[PDB]
Amino acid sequence: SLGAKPFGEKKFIEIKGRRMAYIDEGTGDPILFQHGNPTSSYLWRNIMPHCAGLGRLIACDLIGMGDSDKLDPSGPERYAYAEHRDYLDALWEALDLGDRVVLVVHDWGSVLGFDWARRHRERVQGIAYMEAVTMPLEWADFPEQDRDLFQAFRSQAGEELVLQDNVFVEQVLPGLILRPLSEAEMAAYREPFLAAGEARRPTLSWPRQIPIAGTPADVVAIARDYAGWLSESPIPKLFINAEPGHLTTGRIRDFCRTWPNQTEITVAGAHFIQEDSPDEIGAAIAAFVRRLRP
Ligand SMILES: [Ca+2]
Ligand SMILES: [Cl-]
Ligand SMILES: [Cl-]
Repeated sequence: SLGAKPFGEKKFIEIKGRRMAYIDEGTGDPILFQHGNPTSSYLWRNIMPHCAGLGRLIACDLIGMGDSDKLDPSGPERYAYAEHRDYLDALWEALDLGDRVVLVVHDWGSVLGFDWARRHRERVQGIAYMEAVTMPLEWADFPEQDRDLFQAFRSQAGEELVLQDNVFVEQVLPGLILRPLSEAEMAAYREPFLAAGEARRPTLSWPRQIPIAGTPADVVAIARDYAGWLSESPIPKLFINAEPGHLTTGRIRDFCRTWPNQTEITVAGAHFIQEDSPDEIGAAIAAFVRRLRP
């Protein structure tokens, strides 16, 4: 169902001298849920219950996000993709995931998850993805009404928009969910980001890292790498398409629809589709996992 209550209890682990927070419930092979910007493990709260008893249910808060520690000192050079990956790689190593992981990814969680999967192909049993970065982007893939705002994040105006005014959390997030959020739901999303300034840096560093029109060159290459790999990998896949959807439409959806061994369903939603169709998403992922783990 819908609901504002989180799934399980937050656990904490020391990684590269910082505390990272994660949910880890049940036993068996992991079903690993990865949020992106500006969200947290909370994004998956009404989806994870659908996988009850199908394995070990895990949702990690990225560094600087959810209940995970802020980097100190933070600044414009902090929270780049490479830095997030170092912390997540280390957390995933520490969680002892074994070699039959099912990944469930969204947004920046898809860039991180697709990259990890390419680098650890032998350990990946299945990949479920939605509203994901399926390949390097051009401004033309970028939803038309988002172009000016994201270009602004990727300019000097970004600090005032995000660090001062919390635009990603307060405007982009509800703007890309079709149903109205409750007070409690917004409270959960704004909590990691209540303080103006560097506390909000991850939500600004992320839009600056999106691989668009060749920049930044390092994230473009990582995305180019996994796009080529996924288009050839026989690993089973579940593509959860959205209507109207947002990011994974047009060219980049045309692209991910060429991926082998893929089941697709369509659900209602824009970008943060977890808030619009949690039960349909959860049911689809559960069915996917059941078939992978008969
Ligand atoms: Ca809305
Ligand atoms: Cl095993
Ligand atoms: Cl972003």
